[PDB]
Amino acid sequence: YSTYTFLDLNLDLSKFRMPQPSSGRESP
Amino acid sequence: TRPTVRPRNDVAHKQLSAFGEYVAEILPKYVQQVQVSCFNELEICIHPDGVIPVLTFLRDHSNAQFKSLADLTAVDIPTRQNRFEIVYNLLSLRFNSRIRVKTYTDEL
Amino acid sequence: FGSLKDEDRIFTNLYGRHDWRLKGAQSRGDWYKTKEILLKGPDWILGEVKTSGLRGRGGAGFPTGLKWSFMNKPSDGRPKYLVVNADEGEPGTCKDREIIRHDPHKLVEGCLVGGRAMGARAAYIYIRGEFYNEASNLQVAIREAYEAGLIGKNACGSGYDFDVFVVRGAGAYICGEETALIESIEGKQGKPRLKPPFPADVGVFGCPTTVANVETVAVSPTICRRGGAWFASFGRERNSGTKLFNISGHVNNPCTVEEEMSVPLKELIEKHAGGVTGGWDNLLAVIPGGSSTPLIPKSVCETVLMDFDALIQAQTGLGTAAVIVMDRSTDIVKAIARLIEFYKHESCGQCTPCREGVDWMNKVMARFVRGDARPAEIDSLWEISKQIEGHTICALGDGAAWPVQGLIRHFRPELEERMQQFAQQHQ
Amino acid sequence: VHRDTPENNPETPFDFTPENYKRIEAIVKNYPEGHKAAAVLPVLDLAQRQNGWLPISAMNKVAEILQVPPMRVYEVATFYTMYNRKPVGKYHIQVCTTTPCMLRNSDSILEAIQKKLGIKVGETTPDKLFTLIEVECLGACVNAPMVQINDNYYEDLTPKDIEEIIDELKAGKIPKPGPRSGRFSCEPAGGLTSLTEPPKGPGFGVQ
Amino acid sequence: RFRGEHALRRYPSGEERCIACKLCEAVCPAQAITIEAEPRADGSRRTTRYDIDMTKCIYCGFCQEACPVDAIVEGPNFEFSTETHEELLYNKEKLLNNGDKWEAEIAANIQADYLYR
Amino acid sequence: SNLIEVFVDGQSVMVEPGTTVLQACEKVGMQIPRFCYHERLSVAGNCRMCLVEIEKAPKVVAACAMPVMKGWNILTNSEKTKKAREGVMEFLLANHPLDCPICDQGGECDLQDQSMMFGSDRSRFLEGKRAVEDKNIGPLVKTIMTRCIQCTRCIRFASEIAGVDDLGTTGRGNDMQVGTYIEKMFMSELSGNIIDICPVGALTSKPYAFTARPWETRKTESIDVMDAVG
Amino acid sequence: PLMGWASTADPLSNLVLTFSTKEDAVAFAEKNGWSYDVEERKVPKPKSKSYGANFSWNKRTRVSTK
Ligand SMILES: Cc1cc2nc3c(=O)[nH]c(=O)nc-3n(C[C@H](O)[C@H](O)[C@H](O)COP(=O)(O)O)c2cc1C
Ligand code: SF4
Ligand code: SF4
Ligand code: SF4
Ligand code: SF4
Ligand code: SF4
Ligand code: FES
Ligand code: FES
Repeated sequence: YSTYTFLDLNLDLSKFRMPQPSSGRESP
Repeated sequence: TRPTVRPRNDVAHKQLSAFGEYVAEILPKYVQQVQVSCFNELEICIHPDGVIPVLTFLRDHSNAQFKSLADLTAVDIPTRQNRFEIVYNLLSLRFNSRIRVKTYTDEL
Repeated sequence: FGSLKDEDRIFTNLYGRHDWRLKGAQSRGDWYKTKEILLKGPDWILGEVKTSGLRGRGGAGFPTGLKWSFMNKPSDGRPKYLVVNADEGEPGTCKDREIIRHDPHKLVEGCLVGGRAMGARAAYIYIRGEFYNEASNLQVAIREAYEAGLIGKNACGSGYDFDVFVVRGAGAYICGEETALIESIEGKQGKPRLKPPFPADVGVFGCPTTVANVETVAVSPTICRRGGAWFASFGRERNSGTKLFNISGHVNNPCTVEEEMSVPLKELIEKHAGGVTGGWDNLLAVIPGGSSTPLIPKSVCETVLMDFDALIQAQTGLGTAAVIVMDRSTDIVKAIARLIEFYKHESCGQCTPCREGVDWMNKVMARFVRGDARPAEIDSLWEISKQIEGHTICALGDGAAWPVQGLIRHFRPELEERMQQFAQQHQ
Repeated sequence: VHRDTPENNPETPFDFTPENYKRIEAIVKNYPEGHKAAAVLPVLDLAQRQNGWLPISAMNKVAEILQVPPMRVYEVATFYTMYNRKPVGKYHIQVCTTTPCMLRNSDSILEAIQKKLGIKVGETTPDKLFTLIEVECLGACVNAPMVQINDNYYEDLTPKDIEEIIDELKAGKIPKPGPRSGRFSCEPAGGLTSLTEPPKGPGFGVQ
Repeated sequence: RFRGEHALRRYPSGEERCIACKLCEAVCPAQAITIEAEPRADGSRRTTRYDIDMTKCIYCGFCQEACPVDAIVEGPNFEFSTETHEELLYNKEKLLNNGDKWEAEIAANIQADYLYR
Repeated sequence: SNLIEVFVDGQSVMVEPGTTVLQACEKVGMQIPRFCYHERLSVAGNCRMCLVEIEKAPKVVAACAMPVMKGWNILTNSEKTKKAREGVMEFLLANHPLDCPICDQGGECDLQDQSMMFGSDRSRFLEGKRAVEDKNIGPLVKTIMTRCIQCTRCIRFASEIAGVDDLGTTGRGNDMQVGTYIEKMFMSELSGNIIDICPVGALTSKPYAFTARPWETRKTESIDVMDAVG
Repeated sequence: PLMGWASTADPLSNLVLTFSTKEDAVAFAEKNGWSYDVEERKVPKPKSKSYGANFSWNKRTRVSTK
């Protein structure tokens, strides 16, 4: 119900822990 | 199937499948291919050694009159290794039947 | 079917609609026996859904116990991922947006649990952006217990412990079918793939993934918990389970409810609580599904149960499980033309049957509600409905003729007098 | 309507917030690298968040940020619904007319809005900031023909709320982000209780 | 429905009803038609050379029944018989002039016969 | 070795395990109609014209993008396939204007050599016919984007061999378009070589534009000498 | 020089026949006996085309913007 505070969604906890990732390569 | 499609029949397709069959049976000397058209016509492919006697056989009989010579034509066909194609067309008077005689040849 | 129930009790798959909707301390149902479920092998969980036989309540069968075990390679060289849908593409479903409203912790359990059946790497979930206030609570639930170290990357008891990421669309369509969402999560426009490449667990994002619905993995913890011989308690031998229902249209309380398989519509709709239209002695044209199940009139459908095959014994099945009626005030052809009007604004545009074939029907259905010229236009309209079933790709091609063809049945003078009245009006 | 840009603002320009450049690092760390390559759905949404409506130079800004061809940006924002290209207002409001919402008498939550406000159908306000359109398929047809706003939803719309939600927003209030009346949680109403208890002996998982 | 002299029609105030779609050429049995077209500077295509070999013309009239925009019309006037072979080859600036010695003769016969065909 | 005998109309032929139904049926000397397909391009399927009724199945599949399993009976002419090739090529012949007196591909368009052989007899639409607007790109490509049956064939060529990433798809549903959103010109090497690829006469040559129809020419093969590769 | 027609000499200039194959192609040019020259039939590659490999994990064969 708050239009802002997506950094609470994105950058607060999901940036502190991803984890890890390894994410593969796929360079290509 | 519908209107505006030609209604074919099977009675004339039966007897012309019947009549021309025993023609090759009684002269297996000259006849090399017989075929029935899907619209009641007949071809009797003949090597031209028997150009005279097969006509002479259809000249007279008691089961085949065929004395109305209507059409002599000539059709060329290149890429056949024997070019030309003499084709007759004769008519039975008493029986109302059409049959053609396809005889190939070459030039010389 | 059993004893025609399908009752409503507390022994369901819901924690509480009113208990606590924010983040909490996982009091009763959430995280009860956490490490003991994943300590068993996947072969304990593979085939455990066969004890349930959950067909998947998205609108089609092909049960989740089969698509997770079978059509699943072990590994070749590339990872696997999980796609848990959450968006509602059908009109008037509302089965979602209430699960995330008060039960955020239940879904996070079956994510790692259902992924353990596949052995996939991570968990990607997709929510509509327009459900914006409710989606903010979802990351708060990630802040509640996932950020409390309960999950990931070794919690608990084993090395298998992973994450969950949240994405949002804008105005999308890939709720309605899979293999477009795995395309749209890359960044392409959303024009879905062909259906047999290599289907979705062979050819996916860069590597084969799985796609499930909400309750395809939301009931997965508790069906692994209570088990039985209880998941097949209602219904016949074909279908099994207890699904959430939703009631709209003309009723005293348009609301959700909980029932199970094989309940007839005369007792199912009129209970909980009122039938505010003519509950009888009205027309009461019922719609069994969201949109792909057409009108059924006041005949024996009300005594026909809600089995998958019972509506297959009727003219059209329904797995979306939506209830809307049209009794007295609603004109029949007026409402359904607005349903056809709807599909112009959500068709993709790939298939030449779908594109330019829907707006064939759009321009003619607006001609019938107006009331217009001579008949036999109905049959030409009926042949177009008999011309788009299996030519397109997605089920929208099936979702475009089924409301039309079911209107051709059961209603011959729906407009045979109305369009004659306009023909009487000009004459 | 038409979907092109005949060159009014080719370069507005537009820049991002220094608070918002660091948020990209959370976004890029999500995707598997190499095939990451396109995070255009939250990012161009965040550009809509900073500006409100974005120009064509705002489209060209992010193309150098994520090394895609800039033609592959025009494909996205001209497809979806919530992205905007034309200039918009402060309050974007939506009448959720759907076919079961039609059955809940959407005609009442149709006009008597334009007469109340002074605008045209499907049209922005002539003054500043009210823009009114109509949408479909956002959850509850089980509620009234409800009203969507910029960050919430107004369940249980009614002609009193037509005299309220238009009225309170002209004054600058926040008219009840949810069900303003009736059932606050959309409960079964005769089955809303369902014997609220602990769920009958958890611990069946021997199996 | 009597056939005769060739002529060309045009719209209300002059437009060259011909669109040079070449169909009258491909069905002429004597190939009396020869047309070279070109984009005129306004943009719409028109003709440059337009010929009817009135010697060769065998009057199958299929040109009248092949034009979609109904351009060429067999005008019903048997006024003929010049004195050279060099004259009867009609160029374009006979035919528009010959189509504009009269039109009310032509425009009434089409309007009394177009319902049948 | 490494083959499956598939009875194409009840007649055996051995293909590689992993080829297409189109190349199988084209090997035995047949033509299935081709709109969303090209051999020298990639493979999509969004025209849905090739539809063959496979035996022992109630459904109909398209021969563009699917492999071939253990030997089927690819029933080419059926009493249902002709209920499909009539079917799809009735829709796309409606939302289209009445050109070809003036359409410059008027002797070779593939709505004109398919529509006699396949397809229906009359029309039942009977009003409609949306009409989009056109634009200009370069001084070589005469541009009528109205006709544009959206077979996605010029579109992939920008991602194909000519590597200029310039074109796209703008729109949804009935209303989508093909041209560039901005007025950027498109010209490089091979840039005039799209007007062969466009299978209808929506694209054509600018200097050639209004000259002559293609049933009067005399096709004589030769070689050009303006480069060393011939 | 009266119309600009393509009047001409070269009395043959339009003679195309329909042959069956390469075998009797030569045999007709020699049977009447004037000089000639023969091209060769070109059949293309079969070729290897397969959808599904247009979505890669590490390859280059990958389509976009469809
Ligand atoms: C008209 C229609 C609308 C649908 N809408 C959705 C939807 O909004 N969300 C969803 O997850 N599935 C929807 N589906 C079903 C999808 O096919 C389904 O999500 C996918 O096949 C996965 O099946 P599952 O529900 O068993 O997980 C819809 C199907 C139809 C026919
Ligand atoms: S039916 Fe056709 S246009 Fe609609 S989503 Fe499927 S492929 Fe796309
Ligand atoms: S009659 Fe028809 S084909 Fe002849 S010049 Fe006129 S438009 Fe062209
Ligand atoms: S008038 Fe006769 S000869 Fe002359 S173009 Fe017409 S059909 Fe041909
Ligand atoms: S130019 Fe026209 S025919 Fe060619 S791909 Fe584009 S839309 Fe299709
Ligand atoms: S391109 Fe095709 S549809 Fe268009 S005018 Fe030519 S033949 Fe007709
Ligand atoms: S569809 Fe209008 S709000 Fe649910
Ligand atoms: S021919 Fe291209 S999809 Fe059918």
